[PDB]
Amino acid sequence: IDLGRVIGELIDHRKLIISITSVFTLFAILYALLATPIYETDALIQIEQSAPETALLQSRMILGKTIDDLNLQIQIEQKYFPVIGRGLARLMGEKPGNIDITRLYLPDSDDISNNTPSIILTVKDKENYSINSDGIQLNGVVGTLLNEKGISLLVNEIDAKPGDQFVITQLPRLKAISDLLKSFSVADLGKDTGMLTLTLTGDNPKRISHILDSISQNYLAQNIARQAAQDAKSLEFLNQQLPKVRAELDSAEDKLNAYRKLNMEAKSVLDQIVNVDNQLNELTFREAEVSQLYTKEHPTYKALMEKRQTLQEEKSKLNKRVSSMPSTQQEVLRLSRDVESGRAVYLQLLNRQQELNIAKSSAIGNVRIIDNAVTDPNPVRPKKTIIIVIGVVLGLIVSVVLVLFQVFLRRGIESPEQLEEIGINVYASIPISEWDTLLAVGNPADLAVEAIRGLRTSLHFAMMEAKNNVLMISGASPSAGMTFISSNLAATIAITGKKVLFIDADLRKGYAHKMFGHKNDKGLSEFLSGQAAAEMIIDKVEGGGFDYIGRGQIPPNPAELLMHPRFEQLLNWASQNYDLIIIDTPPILAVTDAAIIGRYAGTCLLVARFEKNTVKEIDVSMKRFEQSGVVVKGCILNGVVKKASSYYRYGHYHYG
Amino acid sequence: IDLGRVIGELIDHRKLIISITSVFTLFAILYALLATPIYETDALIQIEQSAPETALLQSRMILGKTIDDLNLQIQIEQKYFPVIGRGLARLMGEKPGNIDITRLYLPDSDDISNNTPSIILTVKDKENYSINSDGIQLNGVVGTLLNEKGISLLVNEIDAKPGDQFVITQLPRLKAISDLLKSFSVADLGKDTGMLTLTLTGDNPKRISHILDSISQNYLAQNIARQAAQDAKSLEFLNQQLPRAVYLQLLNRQQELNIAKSSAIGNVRIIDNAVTDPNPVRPKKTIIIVIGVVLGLIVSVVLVLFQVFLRRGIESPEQLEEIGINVYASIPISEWDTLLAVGNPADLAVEAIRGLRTSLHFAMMEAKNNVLMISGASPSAGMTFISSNLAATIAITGKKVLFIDADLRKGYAHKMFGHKNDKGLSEFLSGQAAAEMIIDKVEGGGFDYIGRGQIPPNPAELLMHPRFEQLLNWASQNYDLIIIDTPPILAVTDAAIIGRYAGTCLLVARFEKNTVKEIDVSMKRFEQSGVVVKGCILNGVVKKASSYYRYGHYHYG
Ligand SMILES: Nc1ncnc2c1ncn2[C@@H]1O[C@H](COP(=O)(O)OP(=O)(O)O)[C@@H](O)[C@H]1O
Ligand SMILES: Nc1ncnc2c1ncn2[C@@H]1O[C@H](COP(=O)(O)OP(=O)(O)O)[C@@H](O)[C@H]1O
Ligand SMILES: [Mg+2]
Ligand SMILES: [Mg+2]
Repeated sequence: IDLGRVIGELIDHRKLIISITSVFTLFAILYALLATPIYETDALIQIEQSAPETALLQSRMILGKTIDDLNLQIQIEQKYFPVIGRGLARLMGEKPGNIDITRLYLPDSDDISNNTPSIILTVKDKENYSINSDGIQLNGVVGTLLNEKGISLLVNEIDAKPGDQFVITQLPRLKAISDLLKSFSVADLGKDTGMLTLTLTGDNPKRISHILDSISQNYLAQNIARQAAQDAKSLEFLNQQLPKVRAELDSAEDKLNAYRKLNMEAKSVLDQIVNVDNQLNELTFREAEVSQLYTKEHPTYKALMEKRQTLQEEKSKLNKRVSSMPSTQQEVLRLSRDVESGRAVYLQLLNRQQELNIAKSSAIGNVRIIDNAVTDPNPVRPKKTIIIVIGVVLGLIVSVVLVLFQVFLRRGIESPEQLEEIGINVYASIPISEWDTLLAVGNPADLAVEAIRGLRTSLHFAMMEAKNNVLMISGASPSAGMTFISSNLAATIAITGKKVLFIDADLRKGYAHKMFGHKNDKGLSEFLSGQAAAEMIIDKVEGGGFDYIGRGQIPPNPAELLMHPRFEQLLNWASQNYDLIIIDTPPILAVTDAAIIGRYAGTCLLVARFEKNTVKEIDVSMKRFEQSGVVVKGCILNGVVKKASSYYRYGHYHYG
Repeated sequence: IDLGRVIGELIDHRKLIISITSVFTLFAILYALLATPIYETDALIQIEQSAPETALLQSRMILGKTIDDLNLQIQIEQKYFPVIGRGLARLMGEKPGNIDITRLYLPDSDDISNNTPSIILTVKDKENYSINSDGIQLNGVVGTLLNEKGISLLVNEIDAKPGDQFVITQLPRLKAISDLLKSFSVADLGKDTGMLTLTLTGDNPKRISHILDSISQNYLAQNIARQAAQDAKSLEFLNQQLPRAVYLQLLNRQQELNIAKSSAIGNVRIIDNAVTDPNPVRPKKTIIIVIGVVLGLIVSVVLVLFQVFLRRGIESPEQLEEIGINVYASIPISEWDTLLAVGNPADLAVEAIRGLRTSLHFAMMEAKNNVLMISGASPSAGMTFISSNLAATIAITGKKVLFIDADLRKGYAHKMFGHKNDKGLSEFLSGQAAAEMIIDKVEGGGFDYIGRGQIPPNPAELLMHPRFEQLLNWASQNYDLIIIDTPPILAVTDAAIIGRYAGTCLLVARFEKNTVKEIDVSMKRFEQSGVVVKGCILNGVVKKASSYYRYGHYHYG
């Protein structure tokens, strides 16, 4: 191949190329403009090693401590119904809403799969709101806590417009730890120094900085505990307190065994209290530790008793509910409470004993925060430019390969050279006429009619020394242009003052009578079957100037009629009253009518359609005519259009 | 391919090559002369390690301290409307202005995007100025501080000419830290030495040196505070432990801790305070210009090679003669509504046409009659030009010539000869005229002609009338030569109808427009209609250095 071919093919398929590339680039643009941006924050820590510190920072202990501090197990998502509502809302300048939640406890359905309970909160105003878990509508108010139907909720400072909806999920603690750990990274950045670089990525530019600050504070507090833990009495306090609790736990277990040897509400309110007790105990430890390493007027410490206030209020409401259930199940719950309270505290103290050991045996005495966490205002993802470039390049690659397949899979004719290589004379090339009437009469100045005049002058020289004045037009496949060519050629030969007869011998799908204006009675069939004479079948074209014979009524045995000798009698009679006779026939590959007629025709031409037919089809038609004893003079290419890749140039342009 | 061909192609396209390369080089010059210069300053620090000190130097605490000290959060820009105003103003040697601002507070609009409040200050004199936020015009004066509409401002020492405008931005502290960081670099250069090279690049040759000095001072004063502290912690502990030999022992230890606190010089030492290299490091003008010139050359050469491989027109008669087509002449462009063979009888094109005339005088013997038909493949190839001038030159030799304009669709011969447009060829063929009212005399010629007449609606069908052959037979007895001009053969079929009665037929191929394919198709289409084409005439030739086919198209006399 050569570059001229490929350039021509590209120019010809430019519309497809442009469409595909535009679609791919549009998809890339929309993706890069709708993807939620991802911000990144960092901090710098000074270590007085650093590999065990790297391992310890990403441990479940410290991250879990941070989550318990910041209530990261409460997931809040602004609701947009489509997969693109969020992006457009950001683009429209709409301010994303947020709600501050300080207490959430769902009834914890805890089925086989959905371990994460979730509810939907709809904003009604700046004060009240609606809540639905499974369609059950409840109304709540900012400020006052809600304790209904095994659902505990505390909403503060709703910042949104009315009508907004938010999904509230209570995801499990380990899930929150895993989510935090996925997006959190630690590095040394020097491979030897006491410098640690902490990095965190997330979609909220403020939340991630707060989280990273909390992580740094927790780690520093853990190491600063080391220096003060050796002389601390908490070690001896825990060493003595733990055996006492275990006996209480064991005694609680033993009592529970004696009473044993399932009310839904009673079980739920039991879970209500146990959750409250857990938060109260851990907060009590947290308040102690914060009071030691921080001050009371610190906002963190101010947060502590406020949450402690809420927990006591929730417990008070729970006990009032417990006061309302019958004592029969109350005894079971009180036994159930103590066992779980014992287990929870025993678990809590075991960590406390473990954590206190963690402080003491720490080789790195001094840990310093050089740079507190800040967030880079430029999002790190998505990287818009690379996405757009990849989209454009992908569009170009797929367009080019698609064009190469379409080029390599075409087999139709493209230029008369393909036919002339085989040894077939092409007598004309007719272009597509963009214009049920004769073209050679409606628009005599059309390009196609000019090409047909060229064909007329070719024939006037070819059809000399022919055995008679009968010309047959046929073709390989239907809808190639046989009737079009034949009728228009008849018109153009008629306008020069010669008597022309057009015979529509397509006894299967002929419609020439429609295109000429007709008296459909007494066509060719009626003559061939013997029930008409030769004079009632000939009609005059109105806008033409030549006579015609229509097919007539469709017979059931077309090919058998054409073999009757009356057909040759008709041709011999007509050949003395007309200067030219043009016969239209069905395709030769489909049926055999053309080969029957061709015995009586002095000249025979095939019509090959430009892009549809193949060289093989035309060769096969040539040979099939040969076998039946019909000599084909040549071919006529029809329906040509301008192709830049052709590099073969017709005169199909207006001159006048 | 060979070297001669490519050299010729470059010689021929030299105009395009020079134009493209010069444009690229001009843009390179403009960029290298208008880009804002960037200066670079450096300093050298000695470390008494060196891996964590790099990270501590680029920390937000030290850079933030520097920014707070030198107020890097007040950004001042001289205003030039275009992306080239600053560069041009520098080129005329105009001194940029500067303003000292020591206190600034904007209302902090802080919308979703524009977190950076800004104002525009227009200097009116050495003392007063106008301030606009969003059209809110205020007047301020150097010295007195301003607090109006939630804007606090203090300007000192305006150094500019009146009428200048300055954009004043109060960017957030973190943005200033990031901006400082991106232009600040630290390297070790020894991988073990206590040597650190600090580098800072910026547009102001003095401001960057001040900033780097401030950074070094902050880092150094921070470092000694670390060593002094651990001594100070030890000194504080000993003082707090004071309750007589032990009493003197602690006092002596206290003095040792006092002297160790004051003798601060420690791990960090400033070898070289920052200085600025006066030659800007960017833009690197020479490499920019070299890249521009090379890019121009490469794109020009690729464009020329592209055009060469996509060229398809005829270039020399050898291309036609390979196929087996006799080329009887080659006519060049005549750079000179009149017959060329009369206006400028000594033109080069008329010389080539005389060569064609002598070729014909030998080709047209043994022709069945004395009729010559000139046709072509595509329109505006030169058929009318060639036919008319050939008639003129053959007429000046004393032979009777008849010129027929059988282009019944767009023939304009009557215009070019001076006309009585009535009774053309159409009127004769349709039967509404006789053979004698149609023949007209050319004034500056010497031959008769027949114009087309009125454009008919059925040109090709008229030409089939036997009256046309009657006219030719009659005229062939009263003239020595008959020339017939015809429409192209690819467009319409008129030429192939006419060619039945012509003894000789020639094609005209236009030099670069037509290709060999059209000429071959035209020959074959003439053959199918029973018309034998004698040969071809190449028209419109111009000099190509790449040709290596070389004509007699030069003056001799
Ligand atoms: N060059 C052409 N320009 C415009 N229409 C054409 C051309 N060739 C064929 N056609 C139209 O396409 C249709 C199929 O051609 P037709 O000859 O009637 O069928 P068939 O070849 O099977 O006998 C017809 O409507 C015809 O008018
Ligand atoms: N070698 C030439 N030098 C100068 N002008 C030419 C030359 N060949 C053709 N032309 C001019 O360019 C125009 C196109 O030629 P023309 O013969 O009129 O078209 P056509 O061949 O279709 O009849 C004409 O105006 C002609 O005078
Ligand atoms: Mg048909
Ligand atoms: Mg002309």
